[PDB]
Amino acid sequence: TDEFNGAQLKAVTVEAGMIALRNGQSSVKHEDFVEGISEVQARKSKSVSFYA
Amino acid sequence: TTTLAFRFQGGIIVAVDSRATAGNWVASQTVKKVIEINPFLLGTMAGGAADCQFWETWLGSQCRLHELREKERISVAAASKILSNLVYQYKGAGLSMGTMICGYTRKEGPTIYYVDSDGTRLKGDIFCVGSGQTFAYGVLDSNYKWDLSVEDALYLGKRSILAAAHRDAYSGGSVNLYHVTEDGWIYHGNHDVGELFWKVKEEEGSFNNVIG
Amino acid sequence: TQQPIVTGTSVISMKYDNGVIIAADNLGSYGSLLRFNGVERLIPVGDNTVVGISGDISDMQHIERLLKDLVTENAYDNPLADAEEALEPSYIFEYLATVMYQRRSKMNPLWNAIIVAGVQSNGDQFLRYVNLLGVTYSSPTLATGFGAHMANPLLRKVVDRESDIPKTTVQVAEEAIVNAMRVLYYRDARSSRNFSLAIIDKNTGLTFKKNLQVENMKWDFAKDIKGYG
Amino acid sequence: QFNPYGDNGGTILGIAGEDFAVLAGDTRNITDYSINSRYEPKVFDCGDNIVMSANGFAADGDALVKRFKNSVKWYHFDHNDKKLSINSAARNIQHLLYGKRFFPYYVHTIIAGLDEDGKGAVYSFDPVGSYEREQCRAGGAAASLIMPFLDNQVNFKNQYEPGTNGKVKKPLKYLSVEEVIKLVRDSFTSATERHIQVGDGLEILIVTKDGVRKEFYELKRD
Amino acid sequence: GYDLSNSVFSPDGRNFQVEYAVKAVENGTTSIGIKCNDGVVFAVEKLITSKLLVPQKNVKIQVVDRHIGCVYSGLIPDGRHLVNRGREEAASFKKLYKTPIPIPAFADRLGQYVQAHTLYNSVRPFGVSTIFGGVDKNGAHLYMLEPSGSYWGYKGAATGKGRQSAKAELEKLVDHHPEGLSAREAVKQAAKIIYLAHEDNKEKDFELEISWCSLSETNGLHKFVKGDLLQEAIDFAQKEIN
Amino acid sequence: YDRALSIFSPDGHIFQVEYALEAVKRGTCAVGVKGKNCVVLGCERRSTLKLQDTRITPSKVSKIDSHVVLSFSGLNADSRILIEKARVEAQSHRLTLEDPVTVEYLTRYVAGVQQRYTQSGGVRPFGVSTLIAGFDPRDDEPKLYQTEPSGIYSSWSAQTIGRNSKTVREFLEKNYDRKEPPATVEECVKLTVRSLLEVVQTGAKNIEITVVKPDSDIVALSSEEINQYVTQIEQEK
Amino acid sequence: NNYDGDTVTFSPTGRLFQVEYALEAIKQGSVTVGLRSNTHAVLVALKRNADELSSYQKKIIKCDEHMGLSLAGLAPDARVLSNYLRQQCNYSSLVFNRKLAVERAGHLLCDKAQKNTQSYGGRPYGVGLLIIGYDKSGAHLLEFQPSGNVTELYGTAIGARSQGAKTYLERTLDTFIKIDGNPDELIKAGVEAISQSLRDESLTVDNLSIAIVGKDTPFTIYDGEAVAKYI
Amino acid sequence: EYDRGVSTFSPEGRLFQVEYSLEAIKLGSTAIGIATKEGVVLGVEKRATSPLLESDSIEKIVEIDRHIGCAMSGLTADARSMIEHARTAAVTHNLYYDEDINVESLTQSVCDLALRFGEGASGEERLMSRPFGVALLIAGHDADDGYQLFHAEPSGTFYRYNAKAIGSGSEGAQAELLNEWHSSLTLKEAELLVLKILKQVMEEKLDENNAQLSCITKQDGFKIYDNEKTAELIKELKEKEAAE
Amino acid sequence: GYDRHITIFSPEGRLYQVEYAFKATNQTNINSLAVRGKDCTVVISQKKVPDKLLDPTTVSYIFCISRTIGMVVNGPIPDARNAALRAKAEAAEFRYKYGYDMPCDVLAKRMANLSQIYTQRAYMRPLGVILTFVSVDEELGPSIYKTDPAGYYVGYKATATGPKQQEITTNLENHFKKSKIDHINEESWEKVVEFAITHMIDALGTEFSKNDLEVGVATKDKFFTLSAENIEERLVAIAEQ
Repeated sequence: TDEFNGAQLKAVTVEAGMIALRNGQSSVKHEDFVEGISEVQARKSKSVSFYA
Repeated sequence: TTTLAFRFQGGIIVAVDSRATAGNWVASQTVKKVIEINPFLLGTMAGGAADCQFWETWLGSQCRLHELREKERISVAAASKILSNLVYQYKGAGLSMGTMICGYTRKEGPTIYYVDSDGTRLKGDIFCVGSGQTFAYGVLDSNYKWDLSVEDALYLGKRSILAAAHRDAYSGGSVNLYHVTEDGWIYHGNHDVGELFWKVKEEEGSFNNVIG
Repeated sequence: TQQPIVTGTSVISMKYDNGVIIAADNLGSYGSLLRFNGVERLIPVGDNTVVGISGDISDMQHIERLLKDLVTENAYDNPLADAEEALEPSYIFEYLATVMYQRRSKMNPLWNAIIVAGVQSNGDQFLRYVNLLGVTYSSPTLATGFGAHMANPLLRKVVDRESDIPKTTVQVAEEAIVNAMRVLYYRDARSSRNFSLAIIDKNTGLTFKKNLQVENMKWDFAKDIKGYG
Repeated sequence: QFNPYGDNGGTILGIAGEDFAVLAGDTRNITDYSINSRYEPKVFDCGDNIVMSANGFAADGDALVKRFKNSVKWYHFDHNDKKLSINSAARNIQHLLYGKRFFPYYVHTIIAGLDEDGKGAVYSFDPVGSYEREQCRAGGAAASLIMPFLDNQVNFKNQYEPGTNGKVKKPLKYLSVEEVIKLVRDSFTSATERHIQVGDGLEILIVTKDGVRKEFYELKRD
Repeated sequence: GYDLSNSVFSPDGRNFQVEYAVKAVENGTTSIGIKCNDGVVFAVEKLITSKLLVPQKNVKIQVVDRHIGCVYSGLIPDGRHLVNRGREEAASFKKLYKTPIPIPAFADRLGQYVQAHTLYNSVRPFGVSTIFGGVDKNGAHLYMLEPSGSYWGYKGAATGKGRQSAKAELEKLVDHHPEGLSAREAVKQAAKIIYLAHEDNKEKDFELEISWCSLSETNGLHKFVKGDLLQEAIDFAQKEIN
Repeated sequence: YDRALSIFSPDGHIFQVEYALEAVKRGTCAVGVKGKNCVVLGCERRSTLKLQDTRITPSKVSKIDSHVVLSFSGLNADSRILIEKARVEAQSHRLTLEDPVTVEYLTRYVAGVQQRYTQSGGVRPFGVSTLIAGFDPRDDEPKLYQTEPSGIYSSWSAQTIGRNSKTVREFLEKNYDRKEPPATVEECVKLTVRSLLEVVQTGAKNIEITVVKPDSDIVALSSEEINQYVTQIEQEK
Repeated sequence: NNYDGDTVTFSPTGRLFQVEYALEAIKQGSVTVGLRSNTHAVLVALKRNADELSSYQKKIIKCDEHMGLSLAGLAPDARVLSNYLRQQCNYSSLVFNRKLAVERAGHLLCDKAQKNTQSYGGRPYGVGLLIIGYDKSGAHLLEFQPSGNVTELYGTAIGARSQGAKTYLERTLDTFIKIDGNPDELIKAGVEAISQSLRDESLTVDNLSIAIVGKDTPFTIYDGEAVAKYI
Repeated sequence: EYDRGVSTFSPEGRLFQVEYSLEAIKLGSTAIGIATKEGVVLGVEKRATSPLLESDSIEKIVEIDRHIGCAMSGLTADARSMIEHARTAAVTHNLYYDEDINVESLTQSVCDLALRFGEGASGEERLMSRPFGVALLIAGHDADDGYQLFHAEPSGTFYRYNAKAIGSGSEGAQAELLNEWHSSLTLKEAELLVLKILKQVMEEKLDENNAQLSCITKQDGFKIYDNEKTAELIKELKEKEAAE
Repeated sequence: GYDRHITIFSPEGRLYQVEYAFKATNQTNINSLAVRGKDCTVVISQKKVPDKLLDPTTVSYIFCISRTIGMVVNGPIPDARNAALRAKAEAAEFRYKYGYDMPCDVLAKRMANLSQIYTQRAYMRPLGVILTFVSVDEELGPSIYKTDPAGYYVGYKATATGPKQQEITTNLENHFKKSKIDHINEESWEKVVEFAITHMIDALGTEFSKNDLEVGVATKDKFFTLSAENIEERLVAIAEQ
């Protein structure tokens, strides 16, 4: 994470535990937090048009 | 050097030489005095080699930007008078040019214009341009008639360049014959002037100054 | 249009197995009148290349500064390769060549002859040629001015071509250079006693020995020319 | 006075085969009566099995090697790995030539390579522009000495079939890459004794789609 | 309003855009300039952001002429543009007056250039401070040039995050030697106050770079401090801070 | 200067092109109907006003070429600039290519004037749409084109621009067939008079009719001629 | 909104926000991971198609026979920068008879971006280039930010999920630097590097695009079944 | 806000005026382009707005050169600028090299033109203040890659496709194309395919006064199918849709 | 709107952008005092340096624009340098085209005209410096012309500049009231320095040092500055008055 305050950091953590919920896990794994970072960011984009 | 075009009934016959010398030395015998401006227009190569050939490649560019832009096939008058104003821009830049643009349209008919280096453009029905235009003229214009057949017209193009080749030094090499129709020019191939000589000495009975 | 103003003449040069010897007269000619003496024209650029120039001093001096500024550019950035792999004779040759080419375009030329000679950081000898025309060739011996048809023939005995270089060494080269500089002093009116001799060796680098004199000149047969009467 | 052009001599010879091409020339470079160099080809590979020589003046003739080799690069870049054809090469050059015509080049330029049918193609340029295909073309300061012999051995110029006595002309006979080695050496051998811009070395470059082969032969010192 | 551009102005004397631009320099790398007797000794804190980096292969020290070190902080592209400009100015002086540009003369030209961008809204002000000096014919000098277009002589200067620590010890360095100190000794003192100014950057790790232009050692040429001498400086600074 | 007076909008438009078309709507109505032997451009004049000398007052139809006529709707200031550039271009074609311009060539040319200022900044587009009509040399084919300030052009069998263009166009759906144009010159002329008599009305004062007949024959039918045509239509109706 | 629409301003924090916006082109963009030894440099880019009918977009541009750049942001911007490097490469050949050094060419590229960031109506270039090449100082790997700044590394990445790739390269860091003269190993490790940049995007031989330049290898782009020697 | 500039971003991270231009292609009538390795067919919806319209001298089919064809969709005022430049580009290559230009190479040249917006950005001569609002389907044939079909954006970016439809019916057309395209489609089976897909997105009756066909073949060059032949094929669609 | 953000007129008819320039020249807190002698013109100015790590010798505000004409600057040093550069260029130019060096009067007028042009342009910011030009001309004698950021200038008997300059005015006014002439009747230039220092101490209440002073003297046909050693001789000479 870079340039993140508690409000931004909090969104990652909660969001990690919804991937955990869907997956049907009982323990939240490291990767999930790592995946949770990229949803608060500017991407959820895997789009191609002219900025890929 | 000698380049001629004459209108008749089937269109225009272009006949040119191919010996393009350097001076006292004959640089090449293979130099083609035909310049394919596109499939429907022909340009002769007379004057300086470089200049005359070059800008009629760029005339084909202006041919294809006529075709595109107007969605029509270019008038002969339109082609000729493009090249004309261009060489006026270069008039006293020392570049030399003499070409007969030959074309046959359905909205102007067969038409020759002889465009020249000075910004002179002349409409016309027969021209002969070159070092040896005078020699070729004599044969052609005696036996000239507007009513004429394709065979006779072809044989007169061969014979006229042949006469130039005989007397003038810078003519010779090879002939290339085109028969301009409205569907385009038909190529009638390359004939060497040195094989052509001995056929014509036998068949006409001409060239009686040559000892044989 | 250019008119030659102050001119200098004669640089000779030859290869040998491990390096080159390039040497020049020093004297500013101004035609038959001679106005400068001891004018250097071996301009060292880098520390393993001498660029040996003849023709106009003015043009030589204006590109003398530009030659120092290439080294300045090379030392801008690349702390690992500010002369080690950013300077070789082949680069210094090309830099010079396109400036003279562009001025021949103008019609307002740099009126010079130029030898660029040195040893590369590949470790291989270098000897190329450029001028106000802006022709370019490589060679095994090379020269300028009056020595491009006097001295240069004497050196062509010594090294015939690019496979006679290992048959030539620095003592045999040294002599050949001495001889050549002596010969130039006799038959040229524009060559003097001072000459500076630079050897660029790959085992000892740029050894630039300055202000050598002509020695063992013969002028003792001069009495045995008599009059015509 | 400053004179903006000169010469440097040299003699080149480009021969088109029936499946090979050969662009050769001497490696002697001169100015007036000084031999500048005994060794120095102007016959540069340029990429894409095209070999170029712009022979005559050396200052111009290096200008066209530069800009042409720039065009090779930029063709691949701007036509995305489309190879420069023999045809493509000829016309590009024309444009470079024509581009200085009021301050014209003073070289005789030649390219050689094979065409797309796998036969030789030789184009040869006048100093200011246009080109026409050849099958034999000499150029350089000794052009007119090697040229009329190459026409008598390739194109069979002024030869007739024996015992016909000029009734039947002499037709073409398909050539060999070895065979053309013999023609080129015998001509430049004549060239060394009968012209003075010729000697020291000869380098024949043979070009096919099977490689570019170099051959260095030494000549006579004068 | 009066903060939209740089040729808006306010009754407060502030120009806003320019003051804002100094904040980039104040969050730049620590860089120092020590005025010595024989020359100047520059040193710059080079942050090591990752183990992936190649050490001593990225520089913020570019030479101008053959005798002017220049080291800058703030926005690296912008500073590299300012140094690029001043390499031309040095070449121009050398062309016209046939001498390597004097350090006071070099400062004058740069100040004009930086002035121009605060007088027009159609170009953007600069946000870098450069520290440059060397050895010329009028002696050794040291200048720091603010993005405002202001410069002065300096007996010590600093910029970047760790400027507080550096300056405080530069006062003590001038109180150690009020009659000035050797360039050679100043290598070890430049090391020491970069190490103390890395206590403002102790969440980070660093590489010590030192460069000099001094008459005594480098003969008035700007060179880099490297090898065993560089390592000696590191060992010196290490023991002092321990 | 290059500060945008044309800039892309979040609607996929430029605002000023939309505005330009409303400027042509407020303009006077020009109708174009082509026969099998003529083109007819009749236009609404604002010659209702008294103390006006119409001899020296600009017409709403200006010939650009011997066989190419141009009518316009929108601003009258803007239109004259297009008419001057068009004429200069026409004589250039005669100079370098010979022959007068084709109608299609002029249609493209006026369109290209609008096009340039749509894309570039520091310039606004014109608020003027044209009906360019005529014949080509050695052609008896009537040509009727419409160009608009967008930079687009379209050919039409019949068309109308200016105020109440929808109303006239609706009338022309029943009074004009794509298959069958007006057979004669006179029925084409009376059809254009008939279309004008819907909105324009008010005698032959404000009604103008210009007829171009094949290969450079331009005649303008005076108010007296128009009055006769009006009376016949009125009586018949 | 007074510093986020203009390119000629600061910005109370000493920034320009247009540059930060240009760095979001990298996040949303495609990924490429570069790693070098000392004897070979390697760019391994993940190509991305629009749809099945659509082709895959080449993310590596050959700039020279010893130089190549790869995009990870704005495509129109890459066409400006690619041409500019080629122009300067030919300038080096012409003037100094020399290849254009990778180190030098980064500094030129830097200042070219800078003067459009200065000017009003300008733009920062949102493309991020990774520029490899082999010069006279060995292999080089440069990372070009939207800022214009060039940095030198033995392994880097830009694009989406760059962090996973850099973790992989930091572990294997002293393995791959001390493998030299074997381009194959470096390439295989770059396929594995960019397998950490996935998030169920998979890897196939029509998504994998490798290009290398060596001491004795020119710039060459492997694709098709020439990347099936590593898958 | 983020479009008042002449080139400005965008908290998303990609240029804003360009984004609008891509969503202005949809405004234009449908242009379909189906490429096979037996030739490429381009079909277009001409649009008829009145029976007073003369629609047979209106088309969105334009010849770039003999061996390259183009279909344009979007705002067609913008495409007038682009088509002129394209024609010049093609001619330039045959002037300079006496050679036919690649389809890829031509597309790339028109992409270079498309980026020319801004009035203070880059080193190039700027002559737009805003990007073009038109997308092209450049079809063609080169002898180095056979038949090719490219989709060129107003962005200045290009993708090679095997079938792409743009315009109003872009989404509903392309839904079919993903499943229905394969490489064993011949030129004539492609030709009837165009008309079937065009019928679904046709907002009128399918007929030849609101549809125009064109091919690009190596053998016959760029030929625009006359309305007689176009009409014939349309009637043969309605028979084969009753063969279901 | 923009009647205070650029140099356009307001409903008041007063240019607010221009006013702001004068509200930045007194924020550097440098005072100057300039007096005309009987054969010289002397200008002394503050040179407060509060740092150990700034070299005080290079901190200066007296720039020699001609060999005879000094210029003392009150206000920001970027704008000072730009105005100095421009003035030097013009003074040289005047020699070149008119065959004699630029007068003090006309050099003042030239910078004055450029200042107006900089407030005519709406994208150009004026140089926010008050420039005092001291000389001894041979056609105007001992002279002071003081230009200001707007583009107004006039001659002076004596003048002061800075925030505390009103106090300086009081001293000067008394001096020329009693003498009943426009200059100091003192025939030694050194003693005009001594006098100037005395009135600076009187006005501001501040006791000066040699490193708080910087002195420029235009005598006839040359301009020089005193070094801190020479200024110390003057400070000792106050005790001998």
